[PDB]
Amino acid sequence: KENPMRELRIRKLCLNICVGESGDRLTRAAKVLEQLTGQTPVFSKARYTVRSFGIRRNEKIAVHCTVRGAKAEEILEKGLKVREYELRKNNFSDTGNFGFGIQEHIDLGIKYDPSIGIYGLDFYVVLGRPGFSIADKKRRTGCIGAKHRISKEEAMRWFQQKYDGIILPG
Amino acid sequence: TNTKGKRRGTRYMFSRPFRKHGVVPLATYMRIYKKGDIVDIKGMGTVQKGMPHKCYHGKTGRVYNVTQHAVGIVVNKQVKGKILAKRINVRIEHIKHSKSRDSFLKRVKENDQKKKEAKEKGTWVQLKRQPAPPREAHFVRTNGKEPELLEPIPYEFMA
Amino acid sequence: NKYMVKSCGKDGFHIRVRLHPFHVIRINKMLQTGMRGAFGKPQGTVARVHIGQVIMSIRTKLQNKEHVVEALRRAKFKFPGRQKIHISKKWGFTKFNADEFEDMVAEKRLIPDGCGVKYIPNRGPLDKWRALHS
Amino acid sequence: FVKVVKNKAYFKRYQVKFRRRREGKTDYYARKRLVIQDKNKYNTPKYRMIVRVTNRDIICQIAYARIEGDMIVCAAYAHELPKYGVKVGLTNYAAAYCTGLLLARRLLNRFGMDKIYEGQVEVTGDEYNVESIDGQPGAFTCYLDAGLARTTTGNKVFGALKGAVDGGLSIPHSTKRFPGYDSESKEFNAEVHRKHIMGQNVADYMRYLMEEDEDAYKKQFSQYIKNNVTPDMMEEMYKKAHAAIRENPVYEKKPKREVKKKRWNRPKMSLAQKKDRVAQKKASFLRAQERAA
RNA sequence: GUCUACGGCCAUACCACCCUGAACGCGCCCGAUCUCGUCUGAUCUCGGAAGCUAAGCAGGGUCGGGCCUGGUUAGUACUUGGAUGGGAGACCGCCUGGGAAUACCGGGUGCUGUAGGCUU
RNA sequence: UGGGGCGGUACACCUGUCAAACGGUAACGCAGGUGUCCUAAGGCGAGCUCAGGGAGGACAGAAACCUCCCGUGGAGCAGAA
RNA sequence: UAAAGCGAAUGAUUAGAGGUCUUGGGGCCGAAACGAUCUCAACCUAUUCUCAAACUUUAAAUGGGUAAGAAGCCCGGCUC
Ligand SMILES: [Mg+2]
Ligand SMILES: [Mg+2]
Ligand SMILES: [Mg+2]
Ligand SMILES: [Mg+2]
Ligand SMILES: [Mg+2]
Ligand SMILES: [Mg+2]
Ligand SMILES: [Mg+2]
Repeated sequence: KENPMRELRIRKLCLNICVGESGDRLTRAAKVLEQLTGQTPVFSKARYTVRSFGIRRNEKIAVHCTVRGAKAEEILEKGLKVREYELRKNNFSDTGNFGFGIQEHIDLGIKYDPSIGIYGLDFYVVLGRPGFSIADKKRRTGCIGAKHRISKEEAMRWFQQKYDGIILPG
Repeated sequence: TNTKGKRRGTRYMFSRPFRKHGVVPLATYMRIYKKGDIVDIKGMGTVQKGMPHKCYHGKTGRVYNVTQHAVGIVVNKQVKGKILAKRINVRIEHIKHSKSRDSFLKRVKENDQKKKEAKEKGTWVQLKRQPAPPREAHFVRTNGKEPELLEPIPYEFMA
Repeated sequence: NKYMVKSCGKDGFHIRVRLHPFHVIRINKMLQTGMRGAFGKPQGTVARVHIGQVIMSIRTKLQNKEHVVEALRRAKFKFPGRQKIHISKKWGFTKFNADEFEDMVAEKRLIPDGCGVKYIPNRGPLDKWRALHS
Repeated sequence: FVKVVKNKAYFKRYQVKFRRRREGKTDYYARKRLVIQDKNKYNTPKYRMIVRVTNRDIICQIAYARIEGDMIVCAAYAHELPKYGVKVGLTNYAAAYCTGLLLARRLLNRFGMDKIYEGQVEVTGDEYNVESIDGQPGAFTCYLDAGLARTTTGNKVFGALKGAVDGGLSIPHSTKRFPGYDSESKEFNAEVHRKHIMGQNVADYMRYLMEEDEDAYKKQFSQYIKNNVTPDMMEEMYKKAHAAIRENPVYEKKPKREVKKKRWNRPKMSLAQKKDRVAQKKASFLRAQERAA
């Protein structure tokens, strides 16, 4: 008899769009998420300069966005449905997370904006469980123990159990 | 010629010991120092403010003044032939109560106790300390077996 | 090397020199300045030695004992001073005596591990001992 | 492959932290700044009013620092309010104010300062502070030990501050973290502070939901419903609580029953046993290997 | 027996992994109306108490690592002071006194202060 | 001033060693630095925790961005150590 | 400081063992290929030979300080 305290849920989804440039491409790709989520994503900038690729230090390059809960489940459902419910082995990490990347969002279904253009984007799913914020609360931190950790295998069988989703080698 | 810098030759003196870095335990601060109390000095690297000069390191003196967080203290420094009592402002962290005087004060208290008693009786108790005497005669009972004979071993070259 | 090759063949020994030379020696050259500011450039290396420190060691069988002796006696003439030629009590390059060695290896205290040999204590976990005897 | 970090060397070099830094509870930096006296005081105690809000409680203690380990002069808890007629809301701002009132009057009761130093009776909520009396024994003073709470606008410590201050302690404070400081305008509505103190914030939330949908009300306020607590009763309840506290705050301890005496825990295993386990395991293993071959 | 708040000494108290925890507490837990802060009520702030010890925490376990303490190493190395002592020099021996360190082999794994709980 | 001259500056300053376990000690001995820089790189408070490595994810590549885990300081604090 | 230590930190440094790819150079049956194939390479783990004025957990002998009572102890009480 397993306990209800291991209902394996999603803590957060992590979107990011690393166009690698500043200005017009960026402001328009930020507005794309603006159209999707209805919420302002955060601009990340670079640690340091690389003249071959054409970026300098402290340059606003990418944009990202955290998402949690049902809005995340819905957007995840659409994304996987576009990926026809099947992933690879190499997509699964050892800590029990996984991710993927659509080559362009227009594929999702949203209309193209001529002014904005087309954009690939990159999903990443951090699963969790009840009783993970002990390490992140102030008053009394603590490591979460062995059993309670999420394995790579158990996430794979869980996805396989949930959507009958196949995993393929790579 | 060498330099006359304040911290010359203090690579190891002030360095804190092994696995005893970090925070200063709060007893240091929360303990009290009266006037005329005999106090010994020990520098400490963590607090740079109010370090005594290395010469006074080790030296022990008596406290002539008190402030919020510090004590002026009298020490006998030797210079070329004359000694100079001179006073230094030290922040508390570099300081300990020297426990040398406490045993003597215990002995005075013991004599006044030992004098009040053995006063009415009239027995004359030795108050004074008496240096380590020549040990008295005694008997060594060789109960039975005889002494084990030690022989010098013969040489043998290991190398 | 030359003598042992002539005598005991290409595969009957293992010489091991035990003195790595770290000390650097200087030299004071005279090219008109003279003697002022005279601190030397590096000429070369040399190794310092205390009494009782081993210079060379030669392992082979006990049969070829005297031939080993004659090689080391001929090698004395390159070095200075005085040095003694002593045959070791140790089995090869170990810190363990030869008489009690075979008993120790049979009962698996010591285990060969190429040129070296691993001393098994009783302090480890026991499942290692199980793996050893199995 | 990559180098294993956690070797012997690591553990040799590895410093340990303090017990209360490992548990994450005590901040020694602030403790140092709070607690020592000026040396020219010479053994004169520096009191500190600790406040520790828990999951289901709000504790308020008084302590002064000796070398053996900080001595408690007096101590209160929240779970005594069922005696004085407060069944629920023990971690609300009102129960914080209540606890401060107890701490104050219990302490003053011990030191014999009962008729003197009454304080603010009428709870308006504006600024009150204790002026020392000429020709009399001076006011109590102690410094606040928030501990680890983020000293943000609207905290139950500063609620307990307003309560205990009105009970009559010389704690220095501004009114800036009391609810009322409009961030833009920077003015203080003390009457709104009153509102939070009297508990209209709970009544208004329960009416808004009862109007909105009954089901959330039933899920949220179960014990409130069980105990027949209402918006109209709450104010006079807390007001009577004040009067009862002012009159008889002192605590009488509970009689200790003779203890049954049983060891739930498992004691530590002796030497001979530890020596036996590996012997049985090796002998059992050898005979079992005979079983395999 | 055992716990909570606040602690002193700060590894005999740490790390890794396995097992067990009566009662109240500690926790996790459900929400965002007001105060408050966020990219995101996840963190921080605030209002509740249906469920659960799975985790945290505690105690025990491991021929565990470590840390602490003993023996062995060794009266060795080294050294204060002495001599018309040796020796071609290097260096060495003796008298008088002081005296160490690894490997190896054993043993140990938190002490405790105030106030207040549970076993009514 | 290891004759003077030519050459250095050891002519005022600072770190480490030489120093012989308090401190103090010399040679044109050694290894090295200085004649500045700062409206904050100064002052309070809060909140964050670094170097490096592992496994993942369109374009992405040894190296661009996001994420989890380890991380006694192996980075950093204008400058010499 | 002498010493001692590197199976402990830092810094040099010789030798063989066990690993799989954490990657690569020459081949050879292979077109190549983390199939295999001989290899030899660096990395990781237990070992092993040698060192330090400007590395050190340990760590002496000789030494430097302070005290060994009337300027002290113990009582009774005023002033701020
Ligand atoms: Mg939530
Ligand atoms: Mg639990
Ligand atoms: Mg052990
Ligand atoms: Mg001249
Ligand atoms: Mg000196
Ligand atoms: Mg000296
Ligand atoms: Mg030496």
